[PDB]
Amino acid sequence: MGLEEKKENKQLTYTTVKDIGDMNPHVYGGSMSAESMIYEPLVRNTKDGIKPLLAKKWDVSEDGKTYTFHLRDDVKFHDGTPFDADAVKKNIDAVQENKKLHSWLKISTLIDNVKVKDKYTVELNLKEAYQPALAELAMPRPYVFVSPKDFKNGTTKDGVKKFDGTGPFKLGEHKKDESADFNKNDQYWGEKSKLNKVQAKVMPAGETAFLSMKKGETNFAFTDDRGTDSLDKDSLKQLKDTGDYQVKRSQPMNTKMLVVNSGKKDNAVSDKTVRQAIGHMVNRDKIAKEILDGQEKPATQLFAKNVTDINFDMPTRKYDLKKAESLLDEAGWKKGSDVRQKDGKNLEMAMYYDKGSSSQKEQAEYLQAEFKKMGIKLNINGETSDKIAERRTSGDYDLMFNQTWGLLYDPQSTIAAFKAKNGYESATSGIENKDKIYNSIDDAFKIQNGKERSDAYKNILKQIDDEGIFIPISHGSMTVVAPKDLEKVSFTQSQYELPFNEMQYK
Ligand SMILES: C[C@H](N[C@@H](CCN[C@H](Cc1c[nH]cn1)C(=O)O)C(=O)O)C(=O)O
Ligand SMILES: [Cl-]
Ligand SMILES: [Co+2]
Repeated sequence: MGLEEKKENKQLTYTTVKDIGDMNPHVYGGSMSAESMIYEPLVRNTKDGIKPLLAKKWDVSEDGKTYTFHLRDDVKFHDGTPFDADAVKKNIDAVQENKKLHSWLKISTLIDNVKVKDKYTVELNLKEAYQPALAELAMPRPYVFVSPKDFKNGTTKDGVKKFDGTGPFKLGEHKKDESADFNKNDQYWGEKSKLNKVQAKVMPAGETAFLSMKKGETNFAFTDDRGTDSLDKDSLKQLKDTGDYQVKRSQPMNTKMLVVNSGKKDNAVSDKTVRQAIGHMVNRDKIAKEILDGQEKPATQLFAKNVTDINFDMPTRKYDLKKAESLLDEAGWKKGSDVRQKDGKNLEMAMYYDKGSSSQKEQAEYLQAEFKKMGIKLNINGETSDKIAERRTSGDYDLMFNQTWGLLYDPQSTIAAFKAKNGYESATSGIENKDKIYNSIDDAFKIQNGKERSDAYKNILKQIDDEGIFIPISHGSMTVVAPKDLEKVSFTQSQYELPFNEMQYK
């Protein structure tokens, strides 16, 4: 039934641990790959650089503050209404009404106004010139376009009425926490999909997602926008051994790391000395080789040198238990017993991991047992990726697993996120010199000479590394399980989308 019924209907159903969330692409809770299926930006950012999309040609003034966009005249939203310069203006205006939500993306701080020149010409006026503007208008959020007809009283910051975009699929039926359909858009202006329907199906990871893939109740799987893979290696081995599934892994795209909350004045992780101690207690070589079964390489710094503007080797603290012990002694956390104490309190920490990531869970369990030998009670907590993200915002954590944001985002956007409420500001909020460091991040984004810019990033990361906020563990990639007879599965530069409209023969 399952796998052939879905080939006959030209259908993917993919397994995921979480629902698609709030499909308003002007905010950030909704699934990134889902939103990349229905919404589109003016321009896209390929490996060849900027390529036209909803804007076909565009002009740039000499002073660099005015961008003129000539728009396709053959684009309609999923509700019928036309995409035109007016539509572009209302969208960008609605986003800038809520620009506090977006300050991690510098372009939102410089957008002065949007002006309609005529039916299909729209003019973007900035307050300074800024060459990443094209790059940031190509991001999947927030500068993508929703049918103005769905605006709430001309606004999007407080939600939308329907979720109508210009993409190759349209949102169909969606059962909260159960499923969401992505029906082929027959009116799509560009490369029309060959699949009739991609459906998200929500279910726990582990055996229950493996079995559903084996029956063909789902036939597809990819690591989600929080880096969670619903199928571990052995499940991939068995799914390959059916002769029914293929598996593709992308180039490395990110660094997975432990995030340490310098702001949690509650806990010893607000003490720099302790942060430097535990940064010596993470045996990344053995994690990458035994815990992750060789599927990821160890990461020694936060951004690998294949990353733009990273031109330095800056290896972080190595696994060294003797250094760890002396730093904890220096901080007042002595061994009484093997447990470590200070002012009549045992050294405890609360660590958080995605309960849907089997690899985060096993890493959390390995670290718990390692930390016990040091005298630290590591209390580990398995939660949804969405609860992890909110702790990341509220700061209510001591340690958590996370990862960098990938090839389109590292290092510049991730580093900006060091000071963003919806980024990693909670974790850096306890650094004494955070004012200087935060101002360096704003300044580094102004430097045009690459080497002196690369040095600005280097000095920033050097201090962040010395503060022990981020313990890099391994380099993650994008993994896709797909029917063996499904063609044209490839990767973009983003870990947050897949060319669903290109895949074929199933
Ligand atoms: C704005 C900020 N970051 C970006 C880029 C990074 N996304 C990853 C993954 C993710 C999934 N859902 C939301 N963010 C992250 O925030 O860790 C975004 O979500 O569009 C955010 O999530 O609010
Ligand atoms: Cl040190
Ligand atoms: Co995000």
